[PDB]
Amino acid sequence: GDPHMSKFTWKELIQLGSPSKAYESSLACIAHIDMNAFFAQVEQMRCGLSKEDPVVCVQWNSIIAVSYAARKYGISRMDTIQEALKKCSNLIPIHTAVFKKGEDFWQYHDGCGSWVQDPAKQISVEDHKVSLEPYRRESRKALAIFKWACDLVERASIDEVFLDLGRICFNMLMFDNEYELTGDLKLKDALSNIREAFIGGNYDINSHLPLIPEKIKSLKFEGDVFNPEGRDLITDWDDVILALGSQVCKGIRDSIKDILGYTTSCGLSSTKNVCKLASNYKKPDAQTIVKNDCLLDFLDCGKFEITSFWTLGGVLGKELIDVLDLPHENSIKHIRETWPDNAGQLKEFLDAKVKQSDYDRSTSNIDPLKTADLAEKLFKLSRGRYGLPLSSRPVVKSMMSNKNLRGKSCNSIVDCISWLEVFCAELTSRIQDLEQEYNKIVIPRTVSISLKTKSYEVYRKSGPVAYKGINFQSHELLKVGIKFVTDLDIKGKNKSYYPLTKLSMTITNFDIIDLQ
DNA sequence: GTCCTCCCCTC
DNA sequence: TGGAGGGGAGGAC
Ligand SMILES: Nc1ccn([C@H]2C[C@H](O)[C@@H](COP(=O)(O)OP(=O)(O)OP(=O)(O)O)O2)c(=O)n1
Ligand SMILES: [Mg+2]
Ligand SMILES: [Mg+2]
Repeated sequence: GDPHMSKFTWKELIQLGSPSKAYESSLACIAHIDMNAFFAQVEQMRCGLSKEDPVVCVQWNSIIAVSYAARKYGISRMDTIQEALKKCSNLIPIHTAVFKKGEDFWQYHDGCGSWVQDPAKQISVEDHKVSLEPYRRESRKALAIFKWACDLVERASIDEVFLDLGRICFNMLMFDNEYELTGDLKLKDALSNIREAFIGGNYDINSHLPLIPEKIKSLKFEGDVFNPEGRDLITDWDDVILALGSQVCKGIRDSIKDILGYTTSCGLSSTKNVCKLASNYKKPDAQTIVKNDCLLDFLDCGKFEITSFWTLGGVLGKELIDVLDLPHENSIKHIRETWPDNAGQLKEFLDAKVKQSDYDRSTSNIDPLKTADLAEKLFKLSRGRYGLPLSSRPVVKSMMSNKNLRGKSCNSIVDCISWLEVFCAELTSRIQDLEQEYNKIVIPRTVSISLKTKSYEVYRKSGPVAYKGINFQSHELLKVGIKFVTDLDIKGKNKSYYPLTKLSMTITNFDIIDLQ
């Protein structure tokens, strides 16, 4: 009993086979996979260049992605192209594709940009908008590969996915009769006791698993195991599952590399939040694995603060630093040691801060009715044990077309509508591509126009768009756009308004119809 | 009841 | 940065 048995139960293991519940198991095996230098790799592949070519993706005068080759010269995202040229004589800057105002398609103008001397080879900010479609297209191809490999994939941003490897790990653990640990030892023989129990079917779901067999310690992790204290690699079933998951994840990443050409970095752990930190730890082309017994070593390595966690990077994180009196460094360890035993300790502390007459609820981002959830979230995050589910997203949720405007390039309603015509062409084209690619009817329901005046004042309007089929979709979007921009022009009467500094159209709500 | 506006989160 | 995109609160309707 107890230290004579695993820390984990049959329930926790069997849960890995449930897509709805696998994430809440302490045995969960989550991967976060992030494309290295994504937009720069897309341009590299498009132009038939190699990983040794110092490519940068350029948007107007800013570098928005830097190849690992260019990084060797000290080039950083948001360098200007001129600053980058001073660091690397052999630099290959490639401008994003663009739409020209007055046209209804996008294209690349290779050999063109602000760095080019020839005045015939400029891509003027007055006259063009960006197309990110080449990057979106490649993102969707990658998504298709991830979903072919794994039954639960969350697209987290244009170049990131989370994978729940629970079913793959479980199935391998229990059923894989071919996997070799050594030249003399198969996985099936190493795990003969647990497989016998499982097939025998005689276990109690609430009973602890047996201690791991010595023979499973021959199982190898694939990738970089984060382990500065030199802890034993395989000591319980979580380590077994994680090691199996590292083997599978390398195979998935190799499929991405072989089919599309892209290198990835990857984080492997029992939770999404730790995976995301681990994927960014080592780049390019690496997989960082964070064992449960190494979570505190990792979180406390000095790279991370509580604000490093998803949702805590902005004003709520800053409020929590003030409310919880967190230090400027080693805040994660501080949270852990100050409320060491349970989340109720932290909840009690929060409730007192919040119940004070002088706490301003109208400006706070803390919900005083939800302090139990906040306390548990902070308690578990500080220990690397906050498990969030993965969501499989619809084909699309929202779609935006945006132009930040310089000079007088939008100086009247005539100019606004000219830009709306580009937005409507772009959005309709994106919708048609999704319909073809996923065999759906994709129907915009709501549109929002947002703009900024010369004084940077925001004006916005949203409402319904009618549907008449794909062949009338651009027209239906433009009808609403024109309506909204003229309405806002009236609202701006006698106020600082033209020339605008920004105009955007967003389809904020879609209906998606499946076809047989 | 849902819709519109404004705001906060991320890459 | 610009140009995305995800998500939710709460008063308007
Ligand atoms: N503020 C940002 C951040 C990123 N991107 C784009 C360019 C990136 O290539 C892509 C993915 O973002 P990442 O943060 O993953 O950065 P990279 O993939 O470029 O580099 P890394 O190898 O560090 O992941 O999104 C952008 O347009 N604006
Ligand atoms: Mg990336
Ligand atoms: Mg990213």
